[PDB]
Amino acid sequence: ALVKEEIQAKEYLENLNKELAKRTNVETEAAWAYGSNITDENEKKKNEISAELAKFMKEVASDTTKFQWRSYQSEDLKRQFKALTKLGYAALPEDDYAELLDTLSAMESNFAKVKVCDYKDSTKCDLALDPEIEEVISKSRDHEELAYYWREFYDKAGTAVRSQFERYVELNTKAAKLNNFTSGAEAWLDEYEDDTFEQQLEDIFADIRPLYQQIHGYVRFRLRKHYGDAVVSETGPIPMHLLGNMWAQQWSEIADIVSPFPEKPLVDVSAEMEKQGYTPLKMFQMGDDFFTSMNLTKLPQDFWDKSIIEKPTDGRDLVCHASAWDFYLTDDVRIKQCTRVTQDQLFTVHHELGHIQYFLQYQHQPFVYRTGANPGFHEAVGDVLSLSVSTPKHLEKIGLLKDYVRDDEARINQLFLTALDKIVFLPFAFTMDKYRWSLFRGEVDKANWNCAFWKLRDEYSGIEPPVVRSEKDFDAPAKYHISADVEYLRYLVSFIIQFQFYKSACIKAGQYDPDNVELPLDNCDIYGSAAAGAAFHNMLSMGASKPWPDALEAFNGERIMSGKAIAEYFEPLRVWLEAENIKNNVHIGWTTSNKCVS
Ligand SMILES: *[C@@H]1O[C@H](CO)[C@@H](O[C@@H]2O[C@H](CO)[C@@H](O[C@@H]3O[C@H](CO[C@H]4O[C@H](CO)[C@@H](O)[C@H](O)[C@@H]4O)[C@@H](O)[C@H](O[C@H]4O[C@H](CO[C@@H]5O[C@H](CO)[C@@H](O)[C@H](O)[C@@H]5O)[C@@H](O)[C@H](O)[C@@H]4O)[C@@H]3O)[C@H](O)[C@H]2NC(C)=O)[C@H](O)[C@H]1NC(C)=O
Ligand SMILES: C[C@H](N[C@@H](CCc1ccccc1)C(=O)O)C(=O)N1CCC[C@H]1C(=O)O
Ligand SMILES: *[C@@H]1O[C@H](CO)[C@@H](O)[C@H](O)[C@H]1NC(C)=O
Ligand SMILES: *[C@@H]1O[C@H](CO)[C@@H](O)[C@H](O)[C@H]1NC(C)=O
Ligand SMILES: [Zn+2]
Repeated sequence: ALVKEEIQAKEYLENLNKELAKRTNVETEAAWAYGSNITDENEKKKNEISAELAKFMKEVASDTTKFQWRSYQSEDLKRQFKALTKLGYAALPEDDYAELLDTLSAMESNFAKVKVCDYKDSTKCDLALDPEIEEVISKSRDHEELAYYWREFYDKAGTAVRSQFERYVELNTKAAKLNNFTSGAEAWLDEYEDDTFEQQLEDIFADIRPLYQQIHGYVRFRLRKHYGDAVVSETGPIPMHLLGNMWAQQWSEIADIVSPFPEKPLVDVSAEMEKQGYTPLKMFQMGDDFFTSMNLTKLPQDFWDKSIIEKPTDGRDLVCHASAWDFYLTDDVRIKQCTRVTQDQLFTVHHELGHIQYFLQYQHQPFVYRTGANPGFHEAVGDVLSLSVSTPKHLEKIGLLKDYVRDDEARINQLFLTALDKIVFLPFAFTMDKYRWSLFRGEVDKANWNCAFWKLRDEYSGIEPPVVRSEKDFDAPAKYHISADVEYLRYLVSFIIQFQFYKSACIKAGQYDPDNVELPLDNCDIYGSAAAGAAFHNMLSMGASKPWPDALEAFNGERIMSGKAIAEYFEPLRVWLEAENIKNNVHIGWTTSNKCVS
C-alpha cells in the first residue's frame, strides 16, 4: 500500500540524490578540465563521462515509474520525483547523445579558439576575443577599424559553425520531443514553472520598451555628432560596431561620447584601480568582503586553491568566457575568469561570486534542489551587489572615486550610464531566445535562418551589422551562449528581478526611502547590511526546493515578477530624457534595416 511505499520512496530519494551528486561531481571535473584546457584528449574525456552519466539518468527515469509518486501525500517527495523524470538531452538514444556532445564541444571549442589578424599588421594573427578584440571594440573610435574586427570575428565565430549548429537544432528538438515537450523552447521554459511566463515577459517588456526607444534615439543623435551623418543616419538602425560591444548588448563603453552632461563627472574607475595597483586577486577578495559584510558566507579555501582568476600565460587554448562552478560536494566551488583590472570586470567578478554564494547557500539541500529557484534567480544575485558597487556612494568609500560632486547633472550621467547597461540589454536578451525558440519550434525555414536573426535584432534593438550580410553568413553563434548552448532568457528575467531584489534590500538596509530626497534608489549601498543579507540567506538557502514565487516571498513577501522596481529606479532618467529628446527634436524609432539580403 501507499503509506509503506512513501516511506520507502523517501529512503530511495535520499540515497539517489547523494549518488547523483557524486556522479555529477565526476562529470563536472571533466568539464572543468576541458574548459580550463582545450585538447582533443580532454574533449573525449568530458564527452565520455557525460555519456556515462546520461545512461545512468535513463535508468533513474525508468526506475521512477516503479513508485506511485503522483499519489503521495508529501509535496516535497513529489517535487523531487518530478525533477528526476526530467531527462533533457539524456533522453536521446546512446548514439544520438554522443553525436550531440560532439556537436556541442565542436561549437564551444571553435568559439574559444577564434583568432584574427591585426588590422594594421597582417603578419600578427594571434588576436583573441578576450582580451585583444574586445579591447579594440570597447576603445577604438575608428569606424573602419571597428568594422574590420566585427567582420573578422563574426565570420570565424559565427559562419564557421553553421552545419554543427543545424545538427544541434535537430538533436535538441529530438531530445525535447522524447521528453514530450513540443520543442526545445518549451523544455527551456519548463524551468520557470509557469504556463503564462512568455506573456508575462511580453507585458513587462512592453512597459519598458518606450524608455529603450528614448535611450536609443538619444544615443543615435549623439553618435551622429561624433561620427557624422555618413556613418550614422538619423532615421536608420544604429550601426552596431559603434556601440562599444561586439554584440551591442551593453553600450556603457561609449558613455564618454554619449553622456548627457559631458562637463560633469562620469564614473569610470578603471584608471584609479590601475593606479592603486589592483590585481585580479584583490578584486575577488573585495567581492568576498562585500558578501561577508552582509553576514553571508565567506569563500572556502578550495575556491582560492582551485579557481583560475587570470588568463594562463602558456600557449594553451581555453574558454575565457567567465563562469562559476559547483562541484556538488562540500565547499568545492570555483570561478574561471580571465580577469582584467577594469570597472566592468569588477562587476563581472561580483556577478560570478553571486553564483558562488548561491552554491554555498543551498549545498545542504538534496542534489535535485541544488540549483536556482529559477535560472533568472541565479543570474540576479551578483548583479544586486554590482548595482551597489557601481554607486558613487560605494565607490567613494573604497577610494576609487575622487573629488565627486553629486549634483543633479552628475546624477543624470550616472543613471544614463546604468541604463546603457541595464535597459539596453533587455531587448538584446529577449531576442537571443526569441531567435532560438523560433528555430526550435520550426517556425523559420533553414534558407532564412540568418536574416531571421538580424530581423529580430532590428525589430527589438534597432541595431544592424556594419556591413551587408546574407544567408551565406551565419551570425548567431558569434555570441558565446549560442555556441555553448546556454539558455538566455535567464538574463532577461535577471535584469527585471534584480531590481526587485535591490529595491527590497535597500529598504531593509535603510538605504532607500521614496519620500526622502537624501535616500534615492540609484545611490543605495547595501555593503555591511546584515538585514539585506538575511533576506538573501532566507531565499538562497531554499535552492529549488520550492517554486520560485515561494523563493521570492522568502526574500520580500512578494510572489510576482514585476517591472515596477526597474521603472522606479530609472524614473528620474525617463522624465529628464523624454524632455531632452523633445528639446533637441530627437528622432525616435527606426526604418527597417537593409543590412541582410534575403
Ligand atoms: C510521452 O508520451 C508517450 C505517449 O504518447 C508515452 O509513451 C507511452 O507510455 C506508456 C507508459 O506510461 C505506455 O503504456 C504502456 O502500454 C503498454 C502496451 O503498449 C503497446 O500497445 C499500444 C497500443 O495499444 C502501443 O501504442 C504501444 O507502442 C505498445 O505496442 C501496456 O502493456 C502497459 O501496461 C502496463 O502498465 C500499466 C501502467 O501501470 C501503472 O502503474 C501501476 C502498476 O505499476 C498501475 O497500478 C497503475 O494503474 C498505472 O496504470 C498497467 O496498468 C498494466 O497492468 C501493465 O502492467 C502501459 O499501459 C505506452 O505504451 C507508451 N506509448 C504510447 C504510444 O502510448 C511516454 O512514456 C511519454 N514520455 C515521457 C518521458 O513522459
Ligand atoms: C559572464 C556571464 N557568464 C555566464 C555563464 C553561463 C554558462 C552556463 C553553463 C556552462 C558555461 C557557462 C554566467 O551566467 O555566469 C554572462 O554570460 N552574462 C552575465 C550577464 C549577461 C551575460 C552575457 O555577458 O551575455
Ligand atoms: C592540457 O592537457 C594536456 C593533455 O590534454 C595535458 O598534458 C597538459 O598538462 C594540460 N596543460 C595544462 C597547462 O594543464
Ligand atoms: C548572521 O546570520 C546568522 C544566521 O545565519 C544570524 O543568527 C545572526 O544574527 C546574523 N548576524 C547578525 C549580526 O545579524
Ligand atoms: Zn551568470
